[PDB]
Amino acid sequence: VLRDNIQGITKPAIRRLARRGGVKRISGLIYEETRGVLKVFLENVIRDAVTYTEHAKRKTVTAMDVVYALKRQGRTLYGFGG
Amino acid sequence: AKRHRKVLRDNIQGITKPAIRRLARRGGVKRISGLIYEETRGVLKVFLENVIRDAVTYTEHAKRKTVTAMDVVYALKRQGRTLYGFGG
Amino acid sequence: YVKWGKLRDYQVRGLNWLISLYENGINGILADEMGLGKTLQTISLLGYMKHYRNIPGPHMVLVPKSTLHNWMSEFKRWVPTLRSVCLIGDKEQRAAFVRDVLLPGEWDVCVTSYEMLIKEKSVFKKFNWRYLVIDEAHRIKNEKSKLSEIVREFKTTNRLLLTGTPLQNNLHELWSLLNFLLPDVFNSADDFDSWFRLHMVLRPFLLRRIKADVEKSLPPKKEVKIYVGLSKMQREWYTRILMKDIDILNSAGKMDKMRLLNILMQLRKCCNHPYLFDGAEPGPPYTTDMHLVTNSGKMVVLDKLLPKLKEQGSRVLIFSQMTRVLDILEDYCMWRNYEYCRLDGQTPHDERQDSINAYNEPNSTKFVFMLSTRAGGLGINLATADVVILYDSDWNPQVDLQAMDRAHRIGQTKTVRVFRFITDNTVEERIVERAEMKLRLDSIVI
Amino acid sequence: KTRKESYAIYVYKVLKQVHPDTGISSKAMSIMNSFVNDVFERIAGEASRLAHYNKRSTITSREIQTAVRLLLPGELAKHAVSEGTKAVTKYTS
Amino acid sequence: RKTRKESYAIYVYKVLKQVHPDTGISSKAMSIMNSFVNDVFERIAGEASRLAHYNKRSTITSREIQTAVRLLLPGELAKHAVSEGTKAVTKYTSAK
Amino acid sequence: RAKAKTRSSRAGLQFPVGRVHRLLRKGNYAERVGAGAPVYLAAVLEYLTAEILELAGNAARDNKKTRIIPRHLQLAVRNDEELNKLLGRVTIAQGGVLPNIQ
Amino acid sequence: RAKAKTRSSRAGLQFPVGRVHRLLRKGNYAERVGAGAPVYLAAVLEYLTAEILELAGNAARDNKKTRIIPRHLQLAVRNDEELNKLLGRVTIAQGGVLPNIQSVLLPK
Amino acid sequence: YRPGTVALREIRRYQKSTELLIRKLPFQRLVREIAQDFKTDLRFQSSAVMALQEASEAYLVALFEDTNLAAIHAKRVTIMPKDIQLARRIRGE
Amino acid sequence: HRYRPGTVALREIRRYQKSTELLIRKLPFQRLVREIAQDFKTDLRFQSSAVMALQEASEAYLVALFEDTNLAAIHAKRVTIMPKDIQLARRIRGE
DNA sequence: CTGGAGAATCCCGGTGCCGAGGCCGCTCAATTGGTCGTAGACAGCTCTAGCACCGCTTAAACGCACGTACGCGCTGTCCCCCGCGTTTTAACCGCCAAGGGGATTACTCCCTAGTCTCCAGGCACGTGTCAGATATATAC
DNA sequence: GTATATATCTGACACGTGCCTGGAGACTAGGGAGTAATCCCCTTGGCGGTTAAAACGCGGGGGACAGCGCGTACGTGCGTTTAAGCGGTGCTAGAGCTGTCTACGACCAATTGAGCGGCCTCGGCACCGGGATTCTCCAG
Ligand SMILES: Nc1ncnc2c1ncn2[C@@H]1O[C@H](COP(=O)(O)OP(=O)(O)O)[C@@H](O)[C@H]1O
Ligand SMILES: [Mg+2]
Repeated sequence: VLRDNIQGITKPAIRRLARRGGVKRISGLIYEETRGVLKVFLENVIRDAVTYTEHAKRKTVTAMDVVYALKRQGRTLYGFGG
Repeated sequence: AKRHRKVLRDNIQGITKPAIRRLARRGGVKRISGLIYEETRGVLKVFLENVIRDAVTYTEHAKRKTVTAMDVVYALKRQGRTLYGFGG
Repeated sequence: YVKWGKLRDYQVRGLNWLISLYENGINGILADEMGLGKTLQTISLLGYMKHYRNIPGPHMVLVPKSTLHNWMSEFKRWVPTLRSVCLIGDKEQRAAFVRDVLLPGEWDVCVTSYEMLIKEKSVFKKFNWRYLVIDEAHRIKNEKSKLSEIVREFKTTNRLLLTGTPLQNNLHELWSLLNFLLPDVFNSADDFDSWFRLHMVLRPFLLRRIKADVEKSLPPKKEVKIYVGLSKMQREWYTRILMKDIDILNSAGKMDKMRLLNILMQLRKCCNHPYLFDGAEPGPPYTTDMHLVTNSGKMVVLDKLLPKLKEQGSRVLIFSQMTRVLDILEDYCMWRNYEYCRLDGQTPHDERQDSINAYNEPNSTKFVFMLSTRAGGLGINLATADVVILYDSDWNPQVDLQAMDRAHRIGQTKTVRVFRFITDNTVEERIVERAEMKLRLDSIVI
Repeated sequence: KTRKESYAIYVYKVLKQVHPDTGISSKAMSIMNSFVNDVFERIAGEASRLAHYNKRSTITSREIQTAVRLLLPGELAKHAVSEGTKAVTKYTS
Repeated sequence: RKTRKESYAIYVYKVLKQVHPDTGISSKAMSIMNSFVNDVFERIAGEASRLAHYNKRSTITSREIQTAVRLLLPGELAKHAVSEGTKAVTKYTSAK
Repeated sequence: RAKAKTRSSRAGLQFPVGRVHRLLRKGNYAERVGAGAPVYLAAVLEYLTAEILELAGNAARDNKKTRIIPRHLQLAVRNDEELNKLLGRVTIAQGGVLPNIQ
Repeated sequence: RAKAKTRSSRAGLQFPVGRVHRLLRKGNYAERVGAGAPVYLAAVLEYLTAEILELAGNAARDNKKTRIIPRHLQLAVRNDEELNKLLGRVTIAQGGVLPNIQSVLLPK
Repeated sequence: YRPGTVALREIRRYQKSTELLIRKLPFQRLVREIAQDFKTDLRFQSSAVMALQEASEAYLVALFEDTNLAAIHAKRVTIMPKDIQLARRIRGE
Repeated sequence: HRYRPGTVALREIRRYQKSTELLIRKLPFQRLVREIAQDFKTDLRFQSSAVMALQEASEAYLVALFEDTNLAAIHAKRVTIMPKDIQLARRIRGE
């Protein structure tokens, strides 16, 4: 059973995402706030991706299961066999 | 002159300042700036243009000259503005 | 009992018919030709009851808003003995009249406009009424009109309608008036219709008497028609209306396009004047004093006023069916500097009577009257004048006959002249033809 | 000369089980008919897609169960699935 | 044994060479173009389906596709596209 | 033949199983529809109907009314955290705004 | 039997008319589907394809590289107002953000 | 009464009511002008203009909520044209 | 030598706004995804491209949220992002 | 203000490489032809409701003036990021093994659509009384 | 001590009526679906190796933020004028229905060529290590 890997999303990696988004200066409490925001987004996408796999009676999550889960939530992604 | 006592405003002006203030009061706005009446009219007009253009596309497709309540409800639904009460 | 003047023989004869109906237990409708003095005959009826039968119970008179000051005057002059009270006013004034006058029971007749009734139907419902007399009863020709219903509710011993024009459009309407009066004698529209026989059903409940037989002294009327041709601005506009390419947009935008869902109306607004249509008038300044007369064929022909002002004082009327037309005529008259008067449905009540009187004075400076057929073409009396010009024609022919009779009434001693501006080759020609077809069914029955 | 189907009688039969005393207005009943139509079109759209992704010709109750699980929020989904499975067991008996 | 997988790639290439003769396209940019064509096909076909149900017709036709295109595409893209499709049907019906 | 019983009566439901089956068959969802699909769907629509009317009837009662009106329905949907997520993009006509002043 | 001519050749198109017809028939869009419908739709799909690849090719030549790659496609869609309105809810893989800083953040 | 005392009293009234706040004739005349530019000479159902007015007033009330949270974020109580523009930008419209 | 506070922040914005690489490290994100999956079902296996599809979608979402968050701080007349700016952006979006 | 120093990407020319275009073979969906039957264009009719004038009343909006809540420019304040360097840990790369489970094809036989026939739920219809929407007199 | 609370009508809901057309019976049809079994793609941790990335600490100056004062603008209520709202009346545009007739598409069988995967290779351009300005900063 995996322990808490949400601390594996490092402070340097969150800062590079803020830089691609055009952010010049960042407060210290953004990191704790961003990790929860990411976790809520992943929980919503993975839950549906697994509902699809179960309907198909398969143990492996496929790239299509993820693409269909994102397509429902209004987040079309090109590139993964869509 | 008798021929001209009355004078007509543009139809956007029919949305009066008293009419906008009540809408902002339902939205919980306490104080409001002066330039918002011009800004709000511009915003409503862009909303009405996008809904009406589609409601007329549906009417033309059906070969009818009258816009119906269903033509408006389908146009709002297609834009994510679902409306209950007018059928469908 | 009558005091100011004696009655004409026909008028005495009328009260006899009227009083028989009370004894009979029937109600009915009196229908002499318009302007033959029906009002007085009714005032006498309410006084018969006070003097001879001793019934002073409250009665009701419903009259058009214009005739409210005439109705009152009449009662006072001819039969001062009956007491009367009349309702008109804003919300506040109306309440005070209810509280300080109507409810104290110090009166025997209420006279009020058809409008103030719908506004305050309750206080009216409380009382119990003896006679309900409704002048100008074409306002309740539709069986389902709001007023027609409210009127039916109030309690009543006897009822009389007085209408100059018994027939307006079709038989269903006649059934409607017969029902309010004799609901028992006319249970359904269907029954009245189909069974249809002229005069036989009408004789017991209807009394009609034309001016020619009763008042021989009256000068007979003249019918004339002035066909006209369209001006040039008109010919262009009339065409572009039909083509639906008027374009024309005040706020630049490449002239946009006008909306013309209903076409017959647009063409008629222009056959009157192209100035009515926006943007046709030339230029921002406006104020050109002579362009008006020449830009409309009917106004070119209106130069006839100048001969008539000099040709003795034969005064004229110029009725209309649209307010804007009347606006033009007022600014034009101001340019010629003639003497004029105008009523409209927009005007206040107090002013209406004043302007009927200054004009009716025995030796007044006024020469022309401009009056809308709806607001002022029913019930007022304007006998001083001798010529009638009708700027426009109406779909129902009885709307027209009446406006012509404002002048021709008891007291007229000069021929009443009738003149109608019509355009010879347009849809205006159709409208006039259509009104005529409806009259044929009526035919001024004796 | 033309009939118009609606859910109105079914909405009223359920109303009287939930609240025997109450009634409902015509405006409110028109909103209730619109709710049933909207929800029906959502569930049948996901079912249809599910079948296609998995290459199947039939919509079954197993596809409607999964569509309900994809569409409803968690507390409604667990109850809606319980009500659907109770009905299908009783119907099959 | 190993089953075939259909794609738009050979048509996407043939259209590129008509537009820019000397240029190429990497395998990842091909996966994205194949995704784009399928997204736009599904959008147009879903609107064309509904419009027929609203008007109670059982057939999809070029008229329902023309209305679907005017509802979905932005203003200028819609104009040129409509011309391209009506041109193609005019040429096809001359040669069927 | 035997005397008819509605399929809703067999399932123990108030909503119409037969109409729902026809709607699905004629809506172009799939080329085939199963026999349990209309029963499962009618159960879910009746459950969701009952959830709204229970909250709407409580709102009518607190407001001292016997009759549910469009305002009572808005109050019910917007004060429930799951119904307001199910219905986050719909406008209810003559439905007011929940009262809130910052 | 006469020699076959594929329907795309008859309409003067590069995209496939025959495949589009199958996809529509088997996709549950309607009970029936007309013969002019796949021709109209194939013409629109080829126009929209040429519209993108034209601007992608120009972005590749601006970068001095001979092959279109996934970033070139992003720079094209985002820099055109109508393609950005058509594809406003789409993420493209290996697609960068257009270069951009709010002027408030730049040095004096 | 003091500045803002009546403003809170109106906020409470209007939030309780469920009526339409714009006049019906002045709004119908605007719908018909916008339309003439798309197609000419259309006619309209009486219920179709009411669906447009309900949808319009619902849209503006919801935009005024987002405008007031963007005003309070900048530490003001007065809404201004810039707050409308930030709300419309974050919503992506 | 020393550059001044915020000068290297601008080079970092330009450098990351040119490249299309993934910024979060791959192996750490793969452990995060799998940990989340155990709440829904045990012993799921995973395609390698299914994790890359999740990472591409996740970094695209965070970059776009940081843009809306920055507008809000400039609106409040500041240059530093604060937790209340993420909360305002999500609330106005409808999340 | 601004010369100077010195870290930043920036061209330039060589070096190797597994990506992309070419072709092969041959697979299996498009083609044509013929046929069937029923979607939908046409015309006709009827009659609902939409469009244009007026009239009426009085809520509503107009503009005026009054005065003070609060918009927003400077200043001082002193905390918390930035950037540097350092040390430190865990990412990447490559290599090689076992065996879960995607995938194929094959077989068999339960499922649903089709048809026709049938009769009861649901449609619109026309009343009626009440829930509510204020009128009507109280009441303290 | 006065505003509900007594008090009073009234279109809207709710009842039942009559009526008629989708739901339900009960068989045959022939495909989809399920389940067996096979094969061998791709997944899961093994180790070691060793770069690069994350981590730590802490000098120092940027921006966040509170407070003050200043001043014009938004809200208030007055009287005023305006036209929304409601009835009345005319009329006929064009939604709607039914009816009829015939172009169209789906279907079958049969046919043969575009398009699939497999196996291929010389050339696009990643990478390394040479010098070029030219970003920025600071002590004269
Ligand atoms: N007997 C009479 N003697 C003198 N004048 C009369 C007599 N009867 C009526 N009049 C006048 O003639 C006119 C008749 O018009 P009116 O009373 O309005 O009748 P109607 O209601 O039929 O139009 C009135 O102005 C009245 O003054
Ligand atoms: Mg009179």
